[PDB]
Amino acid sequence: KNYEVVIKTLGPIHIGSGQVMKKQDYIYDFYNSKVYMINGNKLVKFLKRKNLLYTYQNFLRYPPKNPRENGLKDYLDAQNVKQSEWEAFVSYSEKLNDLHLMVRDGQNKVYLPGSSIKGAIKTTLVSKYNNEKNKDIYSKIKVSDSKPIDESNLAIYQKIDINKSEKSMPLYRECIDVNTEIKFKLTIEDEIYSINEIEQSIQDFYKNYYDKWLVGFKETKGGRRFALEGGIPDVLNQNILFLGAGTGFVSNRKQAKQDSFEILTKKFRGTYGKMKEIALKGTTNQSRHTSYQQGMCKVSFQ
Amino acid sequence: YSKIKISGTIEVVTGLHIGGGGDSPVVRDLQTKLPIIPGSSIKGKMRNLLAKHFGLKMKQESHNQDDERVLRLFGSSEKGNIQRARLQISDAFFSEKTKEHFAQNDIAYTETKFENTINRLTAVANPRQIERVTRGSEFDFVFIYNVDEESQVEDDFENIEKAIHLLENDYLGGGGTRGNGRIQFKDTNIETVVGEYDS
Amino acid sequence: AHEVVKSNVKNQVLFNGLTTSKLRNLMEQVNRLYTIFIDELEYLKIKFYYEAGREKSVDEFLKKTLMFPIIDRVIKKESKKFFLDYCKYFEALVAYAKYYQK
Amino acid sequence: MTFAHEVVKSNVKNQVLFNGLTTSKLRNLMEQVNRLYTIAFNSNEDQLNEEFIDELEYLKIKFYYEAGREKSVDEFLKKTLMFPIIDRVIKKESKKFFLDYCKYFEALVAYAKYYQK
Amino acid sequence: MTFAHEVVKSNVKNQVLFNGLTTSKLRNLMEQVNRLYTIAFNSNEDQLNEEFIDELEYLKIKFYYEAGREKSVDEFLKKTLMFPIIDRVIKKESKKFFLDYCKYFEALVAYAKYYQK
Repeated sequence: KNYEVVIKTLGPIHIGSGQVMKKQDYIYDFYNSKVYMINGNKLVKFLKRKNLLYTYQNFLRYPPKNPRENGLKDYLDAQNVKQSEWEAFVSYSEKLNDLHLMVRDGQNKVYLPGSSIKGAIKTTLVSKYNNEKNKDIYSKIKVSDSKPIDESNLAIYQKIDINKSEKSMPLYRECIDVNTEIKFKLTIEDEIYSINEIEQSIQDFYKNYYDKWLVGFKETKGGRRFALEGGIPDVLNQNILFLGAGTGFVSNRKQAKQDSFEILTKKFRGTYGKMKEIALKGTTNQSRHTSYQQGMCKVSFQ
Repeated sequence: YSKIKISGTIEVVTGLHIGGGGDSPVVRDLQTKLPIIPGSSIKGKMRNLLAKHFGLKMKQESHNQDDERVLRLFGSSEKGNIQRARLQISDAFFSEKTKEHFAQNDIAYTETKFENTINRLTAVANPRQIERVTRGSEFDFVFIYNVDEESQVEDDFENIEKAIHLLENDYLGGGGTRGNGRIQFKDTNIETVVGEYDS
Repeated sequence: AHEVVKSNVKNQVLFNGLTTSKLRNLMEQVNRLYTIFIDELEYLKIKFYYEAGREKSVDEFLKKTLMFPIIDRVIKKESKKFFLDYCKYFEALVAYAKYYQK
Repeated sequence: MTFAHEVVKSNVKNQVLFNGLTTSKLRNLMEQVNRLYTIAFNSNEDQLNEEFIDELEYLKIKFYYEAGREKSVDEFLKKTLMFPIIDRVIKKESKKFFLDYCKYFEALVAYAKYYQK
Repeated sequence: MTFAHEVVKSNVKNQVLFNGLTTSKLRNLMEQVNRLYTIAFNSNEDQLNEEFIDELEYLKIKFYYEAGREKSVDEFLKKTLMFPIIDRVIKKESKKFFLDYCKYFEALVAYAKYYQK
């Protein structure tokens, strides 16, 4: 039939838009830890009310190559532009060589796509039913896109490679903040995979995920911090799933090893060939010193 | 003999792709270079959804014979019986205030979506593109009803009411399964234009 | 239009490795303006500076087409027809870039 | 002339046509050529107006776009000398030669359609 | 080659004709044939115009296109020796032979029209 689905973002969730911000349209405050996206239109018309557009253009055009002199905050400071005006020209901000933006809609609010949500749901169905003609039932399960996501739930996070020794990935990804509530609407054209069937499919997927992989990252400081803080021993009762990108590639052991070698050989071969002769994605905050793995969120139906 | 016009405005809520011209374009008027909702698509969603909401036998599906209510309300003349359409649906276009509102605010009419593909056992990323009609735009339609029998007008209007009811809760165009097409209706106006009918 | 793109094929690379995926946002800008204002052309100029900054090859592309003088003269002229003529030229450049590739 | 005739039989290999050319892959080109056909037919004089010259320029642009989009169309256009013919047509600026090109291209398409999977 | 005119009766199988040929599907061909029959008939000399030679080329083009669109037309054209006779008429370029082809083709059309579903 037709139902409304509520999503409780347990952790940072990202849906990559393919737009990678360069060294432009931000201010990175080392000293207060907020990055300020800038409205292009308003900023440039400011530049013209201050007739410095040729200066700004040349500053962009041949960067000083001095890393301390290769941002936008320094460009604005060199013209002594007032911080309140520097506050006048901020389109939006979040708490950085590159930054990855989510998809945005015709009014530049983030929404959750229909591709991602059935992406996770299909993955759950395929694993539980062992691909029982699940490609055919794809057409008989329909998910509406999300309602908009207002900014105040948007914040930037670094990619954390959570292994027995933690490592940072050099770039960041913007994410939805913790505990945001997001709704979409659900329609069923194949009654066989009922609402409870779908929920139990997701739950079984999660339990299998736990007893295969989530138990292995133990004895890592960030590991047991998140594993315990998220309450996954109880979460085995909860309907939890990873959405979008940034979740682990996995989302017997020997076959997993061979497959993972093959996939990483196909993926990262152009940069680090070491995969031929041989790791969790999460986020670590400075504010609370608490690590969250990217992707999981709670789903309940109605 | 009389005709009762039905006039109103449809609002798109999620993404919209009709893509009749199909790297993957959308239906558009060449006289305005602007997207449209062709009446054929609306007619098709109507016929399918209403037949499903009524009796849809496997034998009837095989023989393309449709239910008598649906058939009189939309016309078949395929079984050797005379059945002319009693309801005609037209094209639909942008309204003026939508044009203005997008002109002022620096908003486009199209959103191009990358759909990332991750392949099983290989996870090979080949991006794909699809075009969409911006949400928040509203289209203006006219439905023209032909009156042939003075009593069953009310029943046909009621069936059109469930028509719109279903269509609001379903998907129009392409990508209906994946989250594209959810539209709503507002400002419906009924006005007999020819004849002496009280509607 | 054709002359510049065919002659900027050096030894094989185009404008030192130009690929249309780098021109997506500019293409969207040109399409949006084609559907439709001086300030819009201003932010248009700015976005050529933006995308020409994102890659060095793009900066060389916009230089070897003399894009910046062309856009300045467009903004001076303020005539709708001549802006559409610019759109035609830009579309031609994009098409010929698409043809001559890896 | 009808080099189209023997060319189309020269491009039957092992079966693929121009490495898999199909009639659905030339719809846009056929539409554009048809519109230029009717516009030029409406014209009285043989001298081609500068606006029709710009139409020919955009037509050349569209051949190049489609040829960059797909490889089989590229091979078809390359071997059928479409690009040299269009260049010569633009050079000549004569309406009758443009109509002769129209007839040639129509013959090409007709042969390509008659030999299909 | 008159056996090619009375093959039409040898091709009444079981009931469809030429595997479902209808004269209705021959309309474009009939129109073009009538056009150039009139144009040739008004002509004085036996030597045809070179433009008329190009016209005959356009005839072959249209014949191939129609044979591509419909299979019954394809069988009709192929087995009745239409293509070789078209080429031959193009080869001699004499008016009287073109009229001879016209009479053969019209006889074909009328006799086929005698039998239709």
